[PDB]
Amino acid sequence: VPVSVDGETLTVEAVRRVAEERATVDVPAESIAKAQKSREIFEGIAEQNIPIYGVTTGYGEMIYMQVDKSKEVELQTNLVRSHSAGVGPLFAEDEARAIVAARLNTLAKGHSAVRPIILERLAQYLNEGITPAIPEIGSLGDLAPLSHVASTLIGEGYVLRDGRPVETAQVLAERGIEPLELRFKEGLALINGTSGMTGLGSLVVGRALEQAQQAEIVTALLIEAVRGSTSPFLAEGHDIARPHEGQIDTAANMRALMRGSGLTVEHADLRRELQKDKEAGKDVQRSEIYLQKAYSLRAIPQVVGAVRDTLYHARHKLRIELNSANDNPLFFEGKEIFHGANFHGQPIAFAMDFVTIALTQLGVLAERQINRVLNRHLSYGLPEFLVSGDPGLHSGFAGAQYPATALVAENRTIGPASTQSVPSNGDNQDVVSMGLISARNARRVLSNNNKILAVEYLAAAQAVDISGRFDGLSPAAKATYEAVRRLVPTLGVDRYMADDIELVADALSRGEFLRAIARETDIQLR
Amino acid sequence: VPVSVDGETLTVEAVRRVAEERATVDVPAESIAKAQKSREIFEGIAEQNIPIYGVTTGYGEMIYMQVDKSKEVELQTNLVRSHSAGVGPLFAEDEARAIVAARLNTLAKGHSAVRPIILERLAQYLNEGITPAIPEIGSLGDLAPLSHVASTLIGEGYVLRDGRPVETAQVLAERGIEPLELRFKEGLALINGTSGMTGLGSLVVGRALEQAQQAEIVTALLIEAVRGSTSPFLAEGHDIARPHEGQIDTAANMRALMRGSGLTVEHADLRRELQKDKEAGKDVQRSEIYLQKAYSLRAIPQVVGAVRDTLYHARHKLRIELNSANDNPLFFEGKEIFHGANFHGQPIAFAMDFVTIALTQLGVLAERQINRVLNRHLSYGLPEFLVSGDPGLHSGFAGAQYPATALVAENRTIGPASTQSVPSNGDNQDVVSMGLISARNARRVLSNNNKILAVEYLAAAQAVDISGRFDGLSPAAKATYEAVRRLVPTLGVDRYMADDIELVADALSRGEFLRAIARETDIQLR
Amino acid sequence: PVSVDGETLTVEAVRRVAEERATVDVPAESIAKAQKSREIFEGIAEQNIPIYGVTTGYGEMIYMQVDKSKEVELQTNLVRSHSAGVGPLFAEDEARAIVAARLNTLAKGHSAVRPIILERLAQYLNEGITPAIPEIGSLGDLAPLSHVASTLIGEGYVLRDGRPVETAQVLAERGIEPLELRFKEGLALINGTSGMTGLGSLVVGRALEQAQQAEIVTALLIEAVRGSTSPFLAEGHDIARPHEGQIDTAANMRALMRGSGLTVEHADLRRELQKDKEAGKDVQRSEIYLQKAYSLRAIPQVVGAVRDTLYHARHKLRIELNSANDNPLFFEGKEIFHGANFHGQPIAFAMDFVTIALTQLGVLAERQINRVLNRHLSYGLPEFLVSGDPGLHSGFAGAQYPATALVAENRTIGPASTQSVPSNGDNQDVVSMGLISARNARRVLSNNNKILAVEYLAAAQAVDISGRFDGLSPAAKATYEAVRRLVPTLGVDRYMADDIELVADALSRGEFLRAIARETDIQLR
Repeated sequence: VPVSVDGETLTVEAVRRVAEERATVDVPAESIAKAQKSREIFEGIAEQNIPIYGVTTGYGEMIYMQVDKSKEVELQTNLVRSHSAGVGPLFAEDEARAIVAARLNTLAKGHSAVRPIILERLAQYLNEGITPAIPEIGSLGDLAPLSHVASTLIGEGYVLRDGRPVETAQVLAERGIEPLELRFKEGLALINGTSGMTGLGSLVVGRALEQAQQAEIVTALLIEAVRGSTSPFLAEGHDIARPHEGQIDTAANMRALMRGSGLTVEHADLRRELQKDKEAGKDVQRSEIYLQKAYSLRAIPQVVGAVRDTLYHARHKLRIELNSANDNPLFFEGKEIFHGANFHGQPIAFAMDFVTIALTQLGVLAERQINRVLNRHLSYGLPEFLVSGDPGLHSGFAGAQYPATALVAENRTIGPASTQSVPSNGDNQDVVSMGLISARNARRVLSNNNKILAVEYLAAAQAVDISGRFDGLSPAAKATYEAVRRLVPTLGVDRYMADDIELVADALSRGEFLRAIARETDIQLR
Repeated sequence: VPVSVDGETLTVEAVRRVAEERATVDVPAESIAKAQKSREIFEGIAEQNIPIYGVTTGYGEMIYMQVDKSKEVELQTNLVRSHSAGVGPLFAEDEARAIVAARLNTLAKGHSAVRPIILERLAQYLNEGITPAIPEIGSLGDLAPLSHVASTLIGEGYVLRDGRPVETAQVLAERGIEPLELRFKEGLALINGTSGMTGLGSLVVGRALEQAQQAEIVTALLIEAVRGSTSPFLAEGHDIARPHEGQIDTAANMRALMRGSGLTVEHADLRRELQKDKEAGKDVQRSEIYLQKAYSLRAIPQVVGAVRDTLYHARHKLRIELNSANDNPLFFEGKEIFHGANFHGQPIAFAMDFVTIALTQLGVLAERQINRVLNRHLSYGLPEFLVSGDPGLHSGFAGAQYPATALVAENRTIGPASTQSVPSNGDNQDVVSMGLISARNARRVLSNNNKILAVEYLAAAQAVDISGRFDGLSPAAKATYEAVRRLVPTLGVDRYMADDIELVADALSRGEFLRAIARETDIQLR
Repeated sequence: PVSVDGETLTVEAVRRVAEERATVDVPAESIAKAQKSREIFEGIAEQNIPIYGVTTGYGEMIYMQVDKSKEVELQTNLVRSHSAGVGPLFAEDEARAIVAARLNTLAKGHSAVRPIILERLAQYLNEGITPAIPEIGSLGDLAPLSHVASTLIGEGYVLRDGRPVETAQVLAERGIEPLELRFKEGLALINGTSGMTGLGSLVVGRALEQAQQAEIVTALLIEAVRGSTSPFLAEGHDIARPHEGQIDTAANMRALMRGSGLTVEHADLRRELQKDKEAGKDVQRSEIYLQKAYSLRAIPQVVGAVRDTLYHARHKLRIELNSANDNPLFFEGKEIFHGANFHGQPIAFAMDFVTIALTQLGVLAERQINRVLNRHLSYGLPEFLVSGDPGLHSGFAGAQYPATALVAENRTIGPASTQSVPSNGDNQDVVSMGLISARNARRVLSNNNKILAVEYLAAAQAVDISGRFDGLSPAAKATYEAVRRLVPTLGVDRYMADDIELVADALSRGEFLRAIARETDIQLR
């Protein structure tokens, strides 16, 4: 409001605002200036029929084919058409916008020799709601996807409005816009980069962090519902003993989340309760008190911490990628044309595969915490499967655990894609990254975690009123509880659960519980 | 027309007719008789408040909870409600019908103690177009999915008409049907089985074989377009040398497919051409003739053969499963109630994971054959990337290869699910199969292969007119070619390919090319 | 002398102690705040108050209370009953890297272990008494460490010239008196991530050298095939795509190829190709390539990405090494901290990512091999680099297979940090499987030396088969001589297995990299 795509300072969060919240995009004057001057100089060199990859030569393997400058526009135009071969589902609006935003930023950096008109047109599509119908499958890491985008820039292909693809040509006339004509290198620079995987992966990682937070939120509530120890989160054990950035953060968010609880216990109270309970048992005596709780309720900082570490690394790679010249060849001033491979998404390809893994484990932990409260032998006194009435006759959450358990297994069948290169194009592309497959894998696990966490939020809230511990909950926990209960009623007798779960899962995919804390508490989560 | 669901002779093909072609289902009189008598006897035992799993006891872990027969209907009813917790996408109509058909057949076998009314109602939904809105995710292998189905049987849950879920209750009134009331063991028997994975997997495997066939079809065309040797398919090398059932079949389908070709060559001609070409070169001389062709055009029987073997094994397991009492506990006559685990989908869980693998390789082969014709160094004289005009200025199929290459990598990231058991329900379900995850994995690779093969059919047909070899094609090849060309025009100048590919892929998902051969030739493919 | 102070231990330091038998010393400070911590702590144990592992049961058995009068029995029963490692025994250097990691941990000072524990550990390392540690058993590292903790109390087995021998004889046979485990000593010895952190350290240190050796031969090959330098120019990375790793690889590629007579500047190519074009307003077919294939052009991007992953891993390992990954923990007038710093999730992720990264590194090396062996892609060289009559001779045609096979095998290795399975009742309901993660990485690294070994040979072969040895820059000749000094050129074809394994063992020793450093002074990042 409005975001500045200068190819230098764009952030993941900024990309999400443009994509999700329809924030206005704006290409700075100094950027348009850099572009204009670059175009003029580059035009003077192309005008001399000099050999320049994809400007005066065929593409990929057919680079050995020389094309005369008299075929300037045809060259770039056949490229986009013949490469618009994406298949499969179409990306949602917010996803397609992130990809376009990422492209625009790439070009706006100034090392692509694109006419300002292109930067202008892209931003116009974003600012005016013209969303390309981008097919998800095709890139080897992102020709196909970007080619489909590039098509709408010239009045071709399809734009995705209302979820269905509509012939771009028509929508443009229905808006007064006049199709562009691709000039020297412009079709190439529009598709020869990592904007597909970088745009989608930004959204994924931004939410991933939000999912880490909401994961911390529910976990805090559960700990308060089952009255666990707060010892595991004492700052000394992390800030001093094992200083892993993410571990330190999660520990801090946990302490803030539970500040003000009357339900949680402190190690000092735990041991005293044991000391007085071992009043005169013998030498070796079996107690009922647990000086410590299971890993699922004590190793949260280590596990969720590592997830964060992975998440921070990915955001850092994305930050650098968003503001890079994901293109080839590249123009600089007073230098020869750079002929390299900055279109290779390996860096992001690796990042997103790691996210997949990290999120998969984040879901593993959630799953076990669910199992934790549903198993009477581990819930610390809660009725079996949170049944509030007559067990047996009622299963309570018994069935609701399955979709969560099945999801942990499903996320585990998704393998790394960044290592699955297959040589194509006459062996010219002997090594690729498949980065867009990696990002989608991550999007899938992310989406799946929402369902798992949803079952967790419902269980916690249910655990709270069954034990009748609502008055003891901390402020944050009461916020979390009310947010859940405002959507789904407490479980009396057994009832259809599918809708309840899918309802909280949607609340989760839009940061609801993260909002509840922001407007109900003074807590500032990392 | 009409299929007989007797729980004894149902076939995969029969299941597909009910699902895909809306074939009428019919439960034989002897089956209804077996049911009625079973119900009467079982009712007399339940009536004696005797302990029977899920009839007079709680479910899963809560089996230790005893329920009085006075809670007959509530017991079964809470079960279905509380277990209707599926999440994610809803299965298509044909998929949901296969699952219901599989359930009905299970019960109709007679060892489930269900009232004939249930068999009657299920068949009524199938015969009258009442399709349940079954969520894809939830089963640990298939409670959730079947529970969602069971809901519509009692006027609850949702039915999927027009792709959207609509409150069952309403649709029933809009049809005059009156909701059933679940009696002793009826809610349990409706959800306690493998019908989810068995119904979906039947469709998958049936098509899988069709995909193997259409894979053989395109391969035959390609071999004829590039004039390869027919030697690799001589019956002696398989029927005698390496008698693998599927290998023998593929070899036979290849010989029939190419019978009548003028373009293919025979080893006897190949060597003579070499003998006369080595006219006086020296001792060691470099020729341009290849006595043999690459694996992609010579090992088709071995590779596609193994795929078939795997496919036949899966169909055989499914055949046995479809006609089994996927339920628990089970009733027999003059015996104690059987209390086991025939609900465990491991057998099918394993089968579908193998299908995933086998199909993945089937796509690997297709991919390489594509690469084969697009690479001028391997296409045997074809213009680079099948460009018919000025290469470089035109890329031809250059871009169209990517979605196919990317798909091979995507299918490779799908790992086995049958081994991903996670213990749930208070450790009562310590070992499960995840069979429905396995079947969906297989459905995904199947769906993906269609796209890969589509790119292959377009390339072959393009390869045919570019070389101008249409008059030499065998009858089957001309059939295949015309079927392709009837959908997509020959590639002149470069153009948007996305629609072309997606068009042939759809033709492929409905057996078009398999039909073209059936109405244009006298060929009977195995 | 490597200073094991639980504060500054480095990955490279760990290697020196493990591979080069570097001597270790525990600083007076560390050994001081050890006895002290031990002092206050011991004053807590006396009062017989609840303290996990010290006066309680283990894992899910924490409900069982244990009176102080069982101080030695507790620690001993623990270590002996958890010594259940199976499978192969870690190698001497591996077993060593683990021990060092555990010491550094207890030298941090918050484990409250008697100083002789840190002392005796250092002695084992300083005297060559290596524990026989089996590789399997850890859920991420009780068992692996339980075997280490045994040798300390004169039990289990030590590793002598390859085989496991009773710690009993070896100790008596060396004039050492076994120890007696006191309060919390047994638990502290086995309650951490020392196996995975230790092994991971060796793996990451070597991974980085592999990235360096991948670049070396890559440069050789790019030279032997007359590739373009355009792809590595600083503007394309330092300016256009600031990824640390990418920049580093580009720099090394410029340094390695520095002063070559076979390489071509883009300007020259442009002028070369242009000169080869007729006029009109048409499209021409040329035999020149303005750009070379990805395997010879996208090295900075791919290898740089690998480096970024290796850098992040070293980072996590450095933090973990100098961390108190033990439990419970002790502090100054603070309640006894009861957490889970024994959870290897952080390193489990790091190593899983390394496995992935190294696998791509191998994919790239392999495709370059394919690149040079295929006459349609080698840019001139003879098919499969045959010197004499092809067909009659296969050349390197046969050597390519194990290379292509390894890429496939590496791809069958999946992430382990996510395959947690609940055990110990349900007390350990979420674990990391980090030591499996480290071992997956160890395997891919090992397989990459084989893939590279083929590449190094192919490179030398292509050099003296095209006759460009005099055009090779200083670094290139160094690499070349390095190979010939081990394997001669290939005239007629012969048994390849020995040459390959020879160049592979050499690679795992740093024979190359060492050569560029000696014969060139070039400082590779």
